[PDB]
Amino acid sequence: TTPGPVMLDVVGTTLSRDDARRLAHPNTGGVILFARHFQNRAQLTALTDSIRAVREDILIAVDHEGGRVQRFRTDGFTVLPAMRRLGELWDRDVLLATKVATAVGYILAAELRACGIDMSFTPVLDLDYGHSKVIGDRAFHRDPRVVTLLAKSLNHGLSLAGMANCGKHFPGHGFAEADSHVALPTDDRTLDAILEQDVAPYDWLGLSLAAVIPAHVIYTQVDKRPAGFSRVWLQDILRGKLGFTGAIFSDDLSMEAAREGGTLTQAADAALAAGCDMVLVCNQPDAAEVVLNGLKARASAESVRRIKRMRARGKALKWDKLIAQPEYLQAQALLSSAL
Ligand SMILES: CC(=O)N[C@H]1CNC[C@H](O)[C@@H](O)[C@@H]1O
Repeated sequence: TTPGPVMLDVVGTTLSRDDARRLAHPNTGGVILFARHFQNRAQLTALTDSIRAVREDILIAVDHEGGRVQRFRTDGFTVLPAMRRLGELWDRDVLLATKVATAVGYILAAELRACGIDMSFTPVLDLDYGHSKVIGDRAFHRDPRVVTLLAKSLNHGLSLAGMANCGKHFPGHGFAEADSHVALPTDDRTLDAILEQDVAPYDWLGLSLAAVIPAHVIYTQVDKRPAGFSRVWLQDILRGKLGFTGAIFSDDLSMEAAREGGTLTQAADAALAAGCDMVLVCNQPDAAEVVLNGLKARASAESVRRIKRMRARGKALKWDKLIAQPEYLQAQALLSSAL
């Protein structure tokens, strides 16, 4: 089988029949995991094994950014710094910050792969304007050039463990005031101002950028539709102007900002019509199931190529080997000392 366009979640720490029904649905492409899905490493590994036993082509992801966004923080998962801490380190020693960024990405990726997870929805490329509380310390730095090179260094670390990446929230959640979880944010700048600064890391990363999540933010001088529902942002700018060929994942359609798109099924249709390859529907698996069964038909072949490319590459070390690996051990020591 081949992956569908919907990324949803499972009900708990072990798979239920309802989960297995949803996982088997042709429109399912992925699972996103949250803190409630984690008791310990052994339980998590068994959960991801069982998910792949139902659907072998499934993508498994998690939000592991560090700082305030890190779902697994116990039983041996390394608590990672907020990305803002890396920008602060850069302001003292640029080269060391890049070295530390790579170590963070390697630890991050290697620990997740040891538990059977394909990817993390990282890095945040939002610029640290200071305007956005929802982003806040999740942003690397104010300067798009600095964001770019730190994110690139992080992504390199991810790649060393065979893990891809996902830049977010395109074209930038950093300038807008409001929190898209609970309201619909706006950004009234010109297209050109947005392109010159907030979009610049997406453009400069080139092949070091594997995927994008777009913001549920309305950029009122560019398009009346939030970015994740906007063909202007997703096709004209991202695919067109930037020539990006990686996967586009919608931000979570359960977020309040996304009700600007309609019922869940209507919003999903709109995100995919706009240019998302996958849509996230989090924290309401039965509503996700209505989406799975109601989605309007579309061409998906181009999307499927991109989705398959998000699967982790090559073999991962299990925990019992990772814990003795000098590279892993070295990275741990560097993170400890440098911050
Ligand atoms: C704007 C914002 O913080 N969105 C987050 C929440 N929605 C879906 C995922 O959990 C995560 O990757 C997103 O970054």
